[PDB]
Amino acid sequence: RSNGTVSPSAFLEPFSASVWVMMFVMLLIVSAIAVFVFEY
Amino acid sequence: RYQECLTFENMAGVFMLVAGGIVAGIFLIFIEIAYKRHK
Repeated sequence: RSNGTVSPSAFLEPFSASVWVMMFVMLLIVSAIAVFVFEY
Repeated sequence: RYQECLTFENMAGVFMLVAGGIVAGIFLIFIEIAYKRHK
């Protein structure tokens, strides 16, 4: 086991599984609320 | 030997607070509409 350690990194673990969807939809909701507020 | 064992709480808890602003400024805007109409 000397050729390569191959230590896991951040990208090795799953990324943007389900939290990123929640952040994206909350960002969209906030943007829609801002547009509605600016409209009035 | 057969069995085996960041989040949204950082966003929603602020999101409603942001929504709280949407529930507070608008009426003040009307007061602002009155404010410029008061002088």
